[PDB]
Amino acid sequence: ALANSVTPAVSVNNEVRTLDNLNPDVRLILEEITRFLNMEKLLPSYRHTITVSCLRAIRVLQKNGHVPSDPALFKSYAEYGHFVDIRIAALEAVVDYTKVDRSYEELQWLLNMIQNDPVPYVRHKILNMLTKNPPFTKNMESPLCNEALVDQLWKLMNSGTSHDWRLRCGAVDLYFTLFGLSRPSCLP
Amino acid sequence: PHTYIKTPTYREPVSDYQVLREKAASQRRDVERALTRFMAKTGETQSLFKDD
Repeated sequence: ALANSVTPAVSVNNEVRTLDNLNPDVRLILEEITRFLNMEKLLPSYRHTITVSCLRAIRVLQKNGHVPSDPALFKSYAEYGHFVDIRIAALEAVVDYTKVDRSYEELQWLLNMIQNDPVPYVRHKILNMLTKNPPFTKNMESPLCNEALVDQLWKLMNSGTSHDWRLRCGAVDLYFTLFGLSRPSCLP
Repeated sequence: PHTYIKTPTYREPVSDYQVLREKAASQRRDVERALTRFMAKTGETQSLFKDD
């Protein structure tokens, strides 16, 4: 409910979002989610439901112009040793970031995590979230439409996902969502 | 009665549900804020803002 109340901020001349030019409304929300996340670090919930809700709310505040658009927090919560709900919430935030900020290195981070993660459910979920919220569609001109990305995703369909039968269908779905049924257009 | 009356008095008791809810709420919020700031200062820390 605190995350639902966040309206987009009135940035002037692309002013850098710092602590002093914060909204007086959002400072209370940010204090509350900081208190909740820190108290979850000491007294945890049943399935880290407050971690998932606070990561989702930090991504809501980053989607508007309130918190700086930095994926390092979600990249630290998406490591292997965390609970799987925290991991998929953080990876959902990283997928949303690499859709909005057109990040090349975050997409390479996600594709590397698809290739070598210990939990295969997390790999399937990353392919699923990158299909649902794709970094670009076939209609879009994007900077992330290289021949290098077409070769990486074709290598991920062909080899690489040969051991799961669910990662390979997810890679086929991702290639269909990104490049369509015909020849990838962004190619010689 | 004053020259001789010696009837004891007590302190004013605050039996009000509103101010008791406010006191317990604010004391819980303050102790959890103090605890989380102490634990974030004496360990590894992250920040939503640059150098915060």
